[PDB]
Amino acid sequence: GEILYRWGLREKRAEVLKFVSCPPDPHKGIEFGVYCSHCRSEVRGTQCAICKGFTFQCAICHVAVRGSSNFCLTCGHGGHTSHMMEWFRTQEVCPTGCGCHCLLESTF
Amino acid sequence: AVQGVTVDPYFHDRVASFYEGQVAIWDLRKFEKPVLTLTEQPKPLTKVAWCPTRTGLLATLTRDSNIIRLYDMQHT
Amino acid sequence: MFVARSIAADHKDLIHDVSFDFHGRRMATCSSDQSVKVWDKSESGDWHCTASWKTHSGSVWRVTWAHPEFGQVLASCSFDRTAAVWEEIVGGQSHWVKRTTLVDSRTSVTDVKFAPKHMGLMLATCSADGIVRIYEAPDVMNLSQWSLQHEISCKLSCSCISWNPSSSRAHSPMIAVGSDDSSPNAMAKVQIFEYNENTRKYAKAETLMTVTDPVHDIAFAPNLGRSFHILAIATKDVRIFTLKPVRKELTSSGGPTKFEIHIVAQFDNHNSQVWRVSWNITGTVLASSGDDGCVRLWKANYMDNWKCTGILKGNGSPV
Amino acid sequence: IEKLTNEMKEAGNLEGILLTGLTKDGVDLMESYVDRTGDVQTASYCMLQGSPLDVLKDERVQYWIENYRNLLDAWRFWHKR
Ligand SMILES: [Zn+2]
Ligand SMILES: [Zn+2]
Ligand SMILES: [Zn+2]
Ligand SMILES: [Zn+2]
Repeated sequence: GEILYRWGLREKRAEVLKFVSCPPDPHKGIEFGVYCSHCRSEVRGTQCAICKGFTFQCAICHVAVRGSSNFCLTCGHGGHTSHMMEWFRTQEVCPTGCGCHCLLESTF
Repeated sequence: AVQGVTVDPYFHDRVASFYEGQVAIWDLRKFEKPVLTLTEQPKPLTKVAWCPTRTGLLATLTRDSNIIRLYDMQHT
Repeated sequence: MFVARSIAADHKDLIHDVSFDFHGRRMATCSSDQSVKVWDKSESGDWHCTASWKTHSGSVWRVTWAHPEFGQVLASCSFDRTAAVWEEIVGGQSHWVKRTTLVDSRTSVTDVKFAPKHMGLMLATCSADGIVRIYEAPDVMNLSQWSLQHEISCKLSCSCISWNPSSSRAHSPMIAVGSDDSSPNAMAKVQIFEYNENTRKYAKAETLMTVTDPVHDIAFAPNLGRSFHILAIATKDVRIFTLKPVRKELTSSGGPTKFEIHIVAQFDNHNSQVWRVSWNITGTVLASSGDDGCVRLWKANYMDNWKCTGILKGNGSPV
Repeated sequence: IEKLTNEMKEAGNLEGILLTGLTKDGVDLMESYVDRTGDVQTASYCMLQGSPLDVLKDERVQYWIENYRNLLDAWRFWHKR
């Protein structure tokens, strides 16, 4: 896998490493939590522990988000990966009206 | 009730009878007491017939009536 | 000004009930062979089936969708005194899996409906014995658990129920239940129950005295920010009623709110027992279907008067 | 002026806004217009034009805006929303 990575091929490295018996350790450091859309409490998960509802809702489709997502660290808004990609393909303002130029405040 | 004995084409074990304005249904496998009794009509009944093209449908017509009463026995 | 066309969909048995999703891209159909089918519309605009299975031992009467915010959830009522909840799981061929079943009814479950989205994930079931049961799922992430929240006795054979789609902060939840009893006595057939926050219990608010014929369908219209509520009743003649709440005195807040009932339209063009009534999204067009094999579309006019706007036939031949 | 304004408010014609202005009376007139017509898009757009904060604080205007947003969502016009 290290040789493959040195060669510049990355996908093959992941494919090979998927066959390792020993799993690695999780990242110890900064993590992301989401404010519940109902109780506004700090919930570490896709489902609330108090309101038992979905905590993360897309800023475009307004549907519950369970898989891959993107958000602006400066503005705190985000949603579905494909939806936000389509939105930022042409537009440059935060789609929730916050006024943040999330591209310039996120692409560090 | 001994008048208008008839058997449902779809359910060979179901029979019907009517006396005056009261109608009863019987199950030949356990025909000791009527399985069910329909609501008694004021006017005496005149005809009772099962629908051959529809399962568990019975039709009744009474004396001097312009309306025919249909019953759906397909619940059980 | 309505034109019709035939959708190239193949069905082998008689279709009992059809229902749309929220976005109008998914359809659910119940057949006469205790079968349920799901159809999806492609980008080109064609419809293709995606799932099919048998659900209950008795006949299947009604099947309805839930709001997409809770996922893809369907609720089906059966003549076998059961009400099943189905959720779609895909791993991509769709694989619908039943998640829960309510069999608390002692008679055949006649109708099943979903509560409005702003009130959570609730469901209502009206049975033939005169019992309306309202259940709620405390956790939206666990579909297999449900609790019976409310139970109401109507003393008459329930035939149809309808929620109030109002989502305002000043309107308490409302549910209307009809009846199809054909007793010779002249009795009311429509009653309305309004939830009371002070008691956490639903209480009867108003009974439609003017309705004595058996009722087959009842439908609230979308609120859309109006100041009153619109109800449609299906009988030997289609009826439209308007309910306007009265100003509640600030001296004391008591029981159910008083309302003023006025009829605004009564059509008898079907000349038969009207079977189904439905509203559009905006609550401005009413669709009615009766025993005459015809579909009638009614709309208001410049003088705020109700008149027929479309007539069609079951075969699709225009009139 | 008073009589004509009262008549227009009880009538529901948008032309009476010139008399009432963007105040509570204008809100009542818009409510009557919606009751007759059901158009929420026009009411939403008009109520946003330089209306004072207290005027914008009414529940009815917020409800109309939310209904318009929900309708737009039900049409997949997300970018418009
Ligand atoms: Zn919560
Ligand atoms: Zn931002
Ligand atoms: Zn933002
Ligand atoms: Zn999204």
